[PDB]
Amino acid sequence: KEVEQNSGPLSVPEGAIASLNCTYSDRGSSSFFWYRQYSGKSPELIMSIYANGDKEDGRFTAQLNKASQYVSLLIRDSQPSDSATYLCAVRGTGRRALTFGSGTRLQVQPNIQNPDPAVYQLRDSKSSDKSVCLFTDFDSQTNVSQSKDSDVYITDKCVLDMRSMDFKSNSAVAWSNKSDFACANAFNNSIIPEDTFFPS
Amino acid sequence: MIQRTPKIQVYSRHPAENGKSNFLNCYVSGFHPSDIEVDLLKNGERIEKVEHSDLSFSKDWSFYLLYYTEFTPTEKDEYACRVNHVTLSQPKIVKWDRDM
Amino acid sequence: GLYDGMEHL
Amino acid sequence: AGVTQTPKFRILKIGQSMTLQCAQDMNHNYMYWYRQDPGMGLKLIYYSVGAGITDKGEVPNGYNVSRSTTEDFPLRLELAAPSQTSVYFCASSFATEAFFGQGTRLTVVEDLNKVFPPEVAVFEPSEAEISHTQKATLVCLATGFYPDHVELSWWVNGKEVHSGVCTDPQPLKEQPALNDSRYALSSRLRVSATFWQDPRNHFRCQVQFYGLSENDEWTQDRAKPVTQIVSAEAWGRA
Amino acid sequence: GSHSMRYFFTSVSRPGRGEPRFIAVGYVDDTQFVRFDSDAASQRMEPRAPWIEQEGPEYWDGETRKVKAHSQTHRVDLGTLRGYYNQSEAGSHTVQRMYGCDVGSDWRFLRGYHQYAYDGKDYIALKEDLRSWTAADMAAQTTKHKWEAAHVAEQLRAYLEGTCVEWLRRYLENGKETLQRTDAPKTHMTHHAVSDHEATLRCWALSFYPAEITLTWQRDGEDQTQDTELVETRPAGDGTFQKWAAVVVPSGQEQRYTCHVQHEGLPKPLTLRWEP
Repeated sequence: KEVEQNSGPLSVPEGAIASLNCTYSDRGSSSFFWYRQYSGKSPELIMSIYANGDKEDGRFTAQLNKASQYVSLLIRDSQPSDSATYLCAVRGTGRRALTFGSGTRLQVQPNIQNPDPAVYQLRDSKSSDKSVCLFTDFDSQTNVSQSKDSDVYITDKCVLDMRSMDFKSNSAVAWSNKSDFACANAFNNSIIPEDTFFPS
Repeated sequence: MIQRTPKIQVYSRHPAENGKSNFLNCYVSGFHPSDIEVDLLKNGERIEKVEHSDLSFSKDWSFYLLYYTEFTPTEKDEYACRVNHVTLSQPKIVKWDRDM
Repeated sequence: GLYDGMEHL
Repeated sequence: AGVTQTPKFRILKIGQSMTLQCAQDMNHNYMYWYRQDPGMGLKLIYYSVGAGITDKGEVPNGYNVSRSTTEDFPLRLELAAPSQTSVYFCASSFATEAFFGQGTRLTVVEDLNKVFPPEVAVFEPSEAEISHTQKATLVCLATGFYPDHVELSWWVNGKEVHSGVCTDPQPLKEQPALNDSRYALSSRLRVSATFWQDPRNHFRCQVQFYGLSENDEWTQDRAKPVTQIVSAEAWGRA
Repeated sequence: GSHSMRYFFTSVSRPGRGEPRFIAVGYVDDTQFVRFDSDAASQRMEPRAPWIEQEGPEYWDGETRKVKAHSQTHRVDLGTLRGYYNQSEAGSHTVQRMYGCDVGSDWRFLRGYHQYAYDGKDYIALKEDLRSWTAADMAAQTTKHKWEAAHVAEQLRAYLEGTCVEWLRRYLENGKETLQRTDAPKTHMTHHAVSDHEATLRCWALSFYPAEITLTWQRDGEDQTQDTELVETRPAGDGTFQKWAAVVVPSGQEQRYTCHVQHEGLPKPLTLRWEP
């Protein structure tokens, strides 16, 4: 209603500009802010704007168009660590609290230079018949589908940053107690790369 | 805590003409603090129907008000402004002089 | 139109 | 030197009361309570423009606040309902920036018998990955916990690590049709084949679960599901 | 000509007589257009010029919400200033605030103002550069540090050099019949014996708008800057202004003096002589 943002998710390739937009209903609103919220964390102010025009702060640009009632944030040279929810906040005419938009979740996808898609079987450290299946090292354009069956658990893709080697990789995890579940078929409900490696 | 004593001017809105409807004004200015008692007098009796402007102030922060009432001047009737303020040991009476 | 600043002394 | 909000996590049974604490040491005239449901935005519950002054926000039904003092803005939940399961944020402002508290994750439960701590298992890197990539991915699975009040951390040789970790941003429901479904969470830690093949190397997945306190009736056969750490370990090897 | 918009606010504590009195008044040039009084029945921002009554409910709701928010800010500020100056609740104290903007003949921004006084003394003001503050004393330096830490100046500048100018331009076009007018002064002279050997000559300017005017007296063409009584320019009550300037002259040499009237409404400056 009062502050509108697309919820996304907004998928942006690493190094590209992320473009976050916001519109607001109260023409007399004086004060406009961008807040960044990491998953599970608190909102943190990152940009303030009050006049028509643009403001830069490192890789951030904010621009305000009061006649069009439109506010933007750009993130230049976008990094996976920029992945977060971006909340537009507007103070209406004579208000003394912020009105927040519902936020846009930004997902900056790593550029996987040399993809090596594989599904591996991992065994429990405590001895048992227990195992999980790991789909890993696939390019960022691969999407992982939720499970068809209800006793097969499949996570969403997760980006891991091995910071010392500046090496990022995608992975998803699948597990089941069902006797007839195998890594060979675990990600069957997903469009996975033809060249995906399956060790026996 | 600064105090400033009021300047007082008594006058008609329009040039005075016996029998012609007009307004009597008492302009008080240059005063601090804003608490002030202003009456318009007709041969010494307080007029009840007296309005005033919204309190405002000058560059130096001193306050000004206009007190005013409709009246019709006559040859014999004497009009005045009575002012009291914390800066005054006695009420200040200023007489309307139509021919000033 | 009035200013909308929230600042106190 | 900021906004101090407690507690981080809370379980309430339907009809119970609690106070969410909020304090700031910045002398800010303005304080706020917002709530945030999953994947949604902040909604204003109540705000205060100074000591002794409080006013209703957009979603005030359910709650009460007081601003006796400049420093403190407690939020009282009077009668816990399932609609009040949410994350609560306290914020202060002087005029411009709103400074947020750490947040309070509140789950309202029909029955404390639905509370369960996690089971935690660590899964060792596949030899095929090590040979194929010269890298070694450990997986930690935390399963069967309710509510979703968990912090998962990796510890390598008694030092918490952040590099080379990915934890799912949300848990899977084991029973998606149910509001009181238990949850599963996965995490990965990836290291060089060499770091894992060094057998001096100790790897621990730790889950801090926020559950029941000392002063809660516990009827059941199974152990009381209190706040606790559940762990699983792997040693490096050639 | 040049134009201005100004708001003036007065907050007065009332020991044991409930909440402080709050009065707000808005001007465009020398014309009042709005008021708010804490003690009046409406609890609304109220019109005081016919042209602002053309504004619709969204305007009036907005200004009412903003002026009520100022009243609450100043109620707290009275409490803060008592703390800063170690003053009890027994005494009545006054906060004054003013802000606004000036534009030129082209309606482009010239300068902004934001300043406060406490008990009739300068407290804090924004500097003419819109980027820094002048603080009267140590209490005001406490205020200045709070405003610097919160980056208040950029929010305030945005209003003074932008929003304020936009409002003034809107009012100047909608109020053009009232605001973009000049009323030339109607002038006359009075004569009074003070002695057997001297008399007061009094030059009158009446029914003029705007308030800016110059009345000067010359004795044989030389300015009497030391020997002239000038009253303060005073409101007529009908939206026009009045002023007078007096000289005490040797009785019988009245005709040696001239009064000179300068006003934006006059094609040329007027000269007046006593005609007995």
